[PDB]
Amino acid sequence: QLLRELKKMDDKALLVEVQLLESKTYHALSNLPKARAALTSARTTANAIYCPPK
Amino acid sequence: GADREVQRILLELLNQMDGFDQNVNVKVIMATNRADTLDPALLRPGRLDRKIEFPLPDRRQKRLIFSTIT
Amino acid sequence: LDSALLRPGRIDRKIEFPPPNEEARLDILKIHSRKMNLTRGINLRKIAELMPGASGAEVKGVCTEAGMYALRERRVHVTQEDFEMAVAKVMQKDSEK
Amino acid sequence: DDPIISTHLAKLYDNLLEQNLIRVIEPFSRVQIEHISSLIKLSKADVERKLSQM
Amino acid sequence: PKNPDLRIAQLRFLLSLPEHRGDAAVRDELMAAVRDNNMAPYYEALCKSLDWQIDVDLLNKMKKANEDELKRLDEELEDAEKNLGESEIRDAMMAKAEYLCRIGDKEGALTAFRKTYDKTVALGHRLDIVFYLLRIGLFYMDNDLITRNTEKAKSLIEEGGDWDRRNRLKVYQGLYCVAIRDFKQAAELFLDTVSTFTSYELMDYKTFVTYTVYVSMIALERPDLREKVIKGAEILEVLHSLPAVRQYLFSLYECRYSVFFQSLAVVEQEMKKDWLFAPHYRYYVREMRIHAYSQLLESYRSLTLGYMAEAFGVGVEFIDQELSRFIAAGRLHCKIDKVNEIVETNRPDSKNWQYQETIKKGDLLLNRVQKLSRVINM
Amino acid sequence: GGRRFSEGTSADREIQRTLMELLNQMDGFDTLHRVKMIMATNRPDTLDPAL
Amino acid sequence: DVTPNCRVALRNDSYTLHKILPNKVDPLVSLMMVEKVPDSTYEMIGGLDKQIKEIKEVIELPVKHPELFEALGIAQPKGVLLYGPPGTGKTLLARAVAHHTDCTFIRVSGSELVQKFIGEGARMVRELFVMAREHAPSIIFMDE
Amino acid sequence: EFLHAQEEVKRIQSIPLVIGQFLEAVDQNTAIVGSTTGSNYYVRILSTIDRELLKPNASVALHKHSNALVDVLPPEADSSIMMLTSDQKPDVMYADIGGMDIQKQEVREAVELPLTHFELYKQIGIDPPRGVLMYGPPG
Amino acid sequence: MSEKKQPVDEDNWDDDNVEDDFSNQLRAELEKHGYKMETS
Ligand SMILES: Nc1ncnc2c1ncn2[C@@H]1O[C@H](COP(=O)(O)OP(=O)(O)OP(O)(O)=S)[C@@H](O)[C@H]1O
Repeated sequence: QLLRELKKMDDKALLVEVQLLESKTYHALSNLPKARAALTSARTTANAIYCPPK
Repeated sequence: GADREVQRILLELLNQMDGFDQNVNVKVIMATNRADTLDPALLRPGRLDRKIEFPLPDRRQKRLIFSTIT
Repeated sequence: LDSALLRPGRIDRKIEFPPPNEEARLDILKIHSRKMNLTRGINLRKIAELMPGASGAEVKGVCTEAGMYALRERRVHVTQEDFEMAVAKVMQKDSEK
Repeated sequence: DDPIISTHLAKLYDNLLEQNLIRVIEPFSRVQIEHISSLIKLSKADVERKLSQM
Repeated sequence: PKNPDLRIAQLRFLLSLPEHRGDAAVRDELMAAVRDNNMAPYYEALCKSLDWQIDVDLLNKMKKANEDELKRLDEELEDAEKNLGESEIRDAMMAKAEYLCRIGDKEGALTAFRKTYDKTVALGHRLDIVFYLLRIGLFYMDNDLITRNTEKAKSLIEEGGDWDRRNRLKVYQGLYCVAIRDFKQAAELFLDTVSTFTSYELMDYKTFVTYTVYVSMIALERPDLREKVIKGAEILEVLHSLPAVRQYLFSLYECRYSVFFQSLAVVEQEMKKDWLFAPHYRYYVREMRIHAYSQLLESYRSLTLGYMAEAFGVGVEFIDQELSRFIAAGRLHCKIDKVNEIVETNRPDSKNWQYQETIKKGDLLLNRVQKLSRVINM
Repeated sequence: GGRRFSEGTSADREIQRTLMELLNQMDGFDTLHRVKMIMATNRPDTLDPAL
Repeated sequence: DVTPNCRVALRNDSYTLHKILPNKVDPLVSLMMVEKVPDSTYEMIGGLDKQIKEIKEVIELPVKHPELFEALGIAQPKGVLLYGPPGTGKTLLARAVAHHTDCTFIRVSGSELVQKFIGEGARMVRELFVMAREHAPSIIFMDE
Repeated sequence: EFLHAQEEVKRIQSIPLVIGQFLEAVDQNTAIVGSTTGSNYYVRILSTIDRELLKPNASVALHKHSNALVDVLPPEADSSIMMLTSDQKPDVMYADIGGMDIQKQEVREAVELPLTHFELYKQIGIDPPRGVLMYGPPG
Repeated sequence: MSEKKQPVDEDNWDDDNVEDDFSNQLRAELEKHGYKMETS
């Protein structure tokens, strides 16, 4: 419901936040390959910003 | 005669630069301030492959260099 | 170039090189991937359809940086995550001059 | 506080067992299990099984 | 077009050697034979199968269609020497000559391969031709024509480091090593199981998994065995798919000394009716037997048949005769007693196995050089 | 000193190599000790930025 | 047997020729090694087949069949121009087709190393044709 | 007879040796060397030399008057001293450099990393580079 | 030549040694398992 709202615009640093928390919660709710893929989307998301300083 | 010697120095450098064995571990590091006055016969795949530049720093790098040196 | 070179009785053939398309980048990727240590179940068309019409030189860069990303993990095979991060790296380098 | 203590308890236990077994054996070869059962502070069933596994 | 070509030789093995198993094989052998326009490779099996009551027209119309398809290319050659490409004649009818050779016998192979081999300067086509040789020499089990260009291909491989031909020939030499009694090589060649493309010879990746477990349960004892097939994951998911594969693994690693011959009964009865194990399944069984008996007898020295009858199975006399033959076979040194009910072990077996293999290879090498040195000077 | 060139006259090559000898052996790997260097000229505009 | 540009053994006192020496220099090949283009072939240009057909019809067709052109009676062609974005196969196609049609690939762009290998560096650039008459099936290729 | 003849051959070196470099060889018992006197010679060789020890490019001992191949040298001929040998380290540590993470990491993977993990490149199929070039403004 | 005067007339072998062990007794030994699991 929200990634469609986010990738329609330009912003990228918030995709980091939502994909990161989804990589937390699928590990929490015991879905290991989906947590892997949701982490991988964040891995390739984080290599597109000049300043992700934290 | 001043340029012929530098010329054959470059020739010998290229010729022993090319065929080591493709297995002899000898890494060659070169560095100049000027990356414009280079005959591109060096800068070919096989001889000098990776290109690295050292640009001027920026705000975060200024902070880090300050924190280190000071 | 010169208009005096462009006399029609001077050059015989003039040959265009378009930037590569989806199938063209797919062929380029299936050539340059043939030297790595890949893994089954990899989708190359996703990788080709994440490129913004890259050059014929840059896909080789994607393969080499995929090799580097597999190397830093102390791994011996190359999976699609390394390719996607290599796509991110090359598309970050695309804004360098 | 660890998310998985199965790894840490069970597998570090699966190490620390033979980390004790190198202690209890290094003195002497012809060793009886019924007196080493007290030094290991454990029943001898999993001693026989785990040491056969060793 | 030799990709579906392996099921042919599969059924060639599967039909004739079991006597009662001779109906479904000849059914879908017909279903594969009267299409693809197959003519040559089945005259022996035609003398092994039935009369095929009308051989008169039903196959001669097929070979006439083959003649049309053949000399349309042999009258395309003059149309392709009009514009000499990369010898478009030979580049066209190389794979179509292997179509003709999928029809034909190995003479079309031995001339068309070496014909089109010296055409190209791009070695990928050479690699494809070498694949063609390896496959058809595997079809006629010509285990000597293929070992030439295994080496001649690894020369064409190892100008550096690649993906394609390295992993492909890993699969190819793995099948050749599992063809002969070579098991640690089969495990080392089947080590990969990661980038082994869903192929025509890998007609199921799952069958590739079954083979690489059916030789890795022999090859090494335990100093990578748990780490590959137990601590691994990419193999673990697909062995988690089939029950029977995971069955014997967790059996033998669990040491369930009675379900072993159940698992081995299923795997062995499939091993009977499976190709490239035909001189192999007999030594396989005693190999598994001694490999289980090793890890049994290693832990205990005060053991007997009174421990066998309840944790291993029944027929104490069968235990007796089996261990008697296997111990007196110079294998698994441990000494057994009569009615005092004692099976004692020899605690190191590393005195004469030290001395053993050197004399056992020097025997064959000296016997070689005897005759071969007396070959010269008449 | 000079500044730099597109290699106009062949004599300027040797001056540039001499200046790079200076630039190397004032920084190098074997660092100097106590060698204070006084440098004077009219117009430092014509000097090499590497110096 | 006294070829031009061949090493001979010379005795020292009388200066007499002693023996012809092998391992000739191959200056064109040395220049080629100095240049060191990527050596390519057909199978690594996948995705540009129409341009392949064009260069076939304009280069492979004069070499293998001059008399098709001389029967149809037009000028056999002599010039190819390649354009596109930089980095889309401008080199591998030329080098590869020149490799398959068996022509001595020559890339003289701008060095003076090259100007020493060709001639003595004296006056002009046309001496590449003097070295191209000796290896007559050859192709000359250039950058921007 | 033969062994004393072998050692009577061996009077050739003894203390006037001059150093050429091996260039080429015609065939068995005939080679080509170019001296450090600038010129280049067609010489004969001794039957003493084990022929494994030659034919890339080796500093080789020549006779003065006869100017012929005599002996092989061990690898030598200074690399401006040689390889700094004990203590000529610049004494600069890792954390002394501040904030150069991409560049330090890249120079690491280009130089320091293939120095050790050589066999990973042969398995992954990376073709690690031969030479690396740095540049930038002065300072 | 070599007329050899006539008044008179792995893959195969190591597992034939092993097959000489296998020959007379228990040829297709797979069922005798299931034969004797219920005997005793
Ligand atoms: N058809 C192709 N498919 C895939 N990669 C290619 C292809 N052609 C070239 N490359 C790669 O792209 C690089 C650059 O292509 P080139 O053929 O050298 O064109 P180019 O030299 O970039 O043209 P320039 O820069 O204007 S001289 C080559 O070094 C190859 O690695």
